[PDB]
Amino acid sequence: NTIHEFKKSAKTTLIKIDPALKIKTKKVNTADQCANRCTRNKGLPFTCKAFVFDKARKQCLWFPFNSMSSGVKKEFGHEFDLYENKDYIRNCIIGKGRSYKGTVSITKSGIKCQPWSSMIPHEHSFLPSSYRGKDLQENYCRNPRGEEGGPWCFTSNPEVRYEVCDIPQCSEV
Amino acid sequence: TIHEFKKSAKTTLIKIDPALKIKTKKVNTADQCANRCTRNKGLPFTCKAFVFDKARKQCLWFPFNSMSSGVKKEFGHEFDLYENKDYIRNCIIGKGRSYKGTVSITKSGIKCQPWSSMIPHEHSFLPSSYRGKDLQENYCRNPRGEEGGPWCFTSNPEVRYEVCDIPQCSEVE
Repeated sequence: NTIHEFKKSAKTTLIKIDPALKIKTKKVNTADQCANRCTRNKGLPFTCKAFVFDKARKQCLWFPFNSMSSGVKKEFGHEFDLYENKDYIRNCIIGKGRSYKGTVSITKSGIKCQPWSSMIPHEHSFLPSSYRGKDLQENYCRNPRGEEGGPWCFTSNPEVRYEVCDIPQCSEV
Repeated sequence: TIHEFKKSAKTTLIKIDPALKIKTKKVNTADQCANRCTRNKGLPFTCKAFVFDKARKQCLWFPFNSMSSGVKKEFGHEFDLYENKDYIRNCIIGKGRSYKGTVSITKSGIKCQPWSSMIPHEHSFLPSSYRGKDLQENYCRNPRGEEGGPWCFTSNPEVRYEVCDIPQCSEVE
């Protein structure tokens, strides 16, 4: 049982710009069936990097690409949930990590991050809506303003307003 | 929760930088270390790896893994090292000589044959002669650091070997 291991984006699917890209679809009962088949990669003619579960058409769509792939666009739909395989979400930071999209959600001293959508325990102005493109989803460590210090979060310790998260540089020699 | 880690058998880590935090505790099973590490509860740092000392039944949790500076790998038959996937670089630089992630499915979606197995393919890439190259389990690897990037022998008899589809670190923003 693996659905909890994917990065979820609600009300979202992906569309192919380039018509050469593969897609596999199958009518299914539940989203965890899409997850199981992706994790296990059984009967997929490609490496499964993400999948969509269509609650209206009751299908899985498995993709050899994700929301960050070139030639793919997001599409909004109430019926769709998107799930991206963490192994294909870059888990290291380039520069200050403005483009960080990973799912680390704990600060350097081990504090679970506060959700961006919450004002508890800390009140703040980094509402997701004011920062489209910065993926201020859930409680992920982010660096929305591209600041020296790298990805950070408001902290769920009322004593510690915010702290940096300890995410490794992809390449530093 | 133990599945979220890559295991290196007979391996522990030692801090050369004595400032780096550690936390230990007698436990019953390696599963219980993994649980605490994933949940990160009551750890005054971000947990990236732990060692289970199978002799003393003790966990050692760490804010570093084998790729970190200030630390050194070591053989030792009572130890197992478990590294949290989120801190093992999951993109490659060029030919990917140094790729140590856990992707074990080929471009066309085929489960890799373990480096240790000779079914369905016999070969001369036994772990022993490629020391340091991490030819363990059925992970995509580039032991000889050659053009083409990481690959594996395939569980499909029809298909001896195939490259893996691991993204370049430069692929995305």
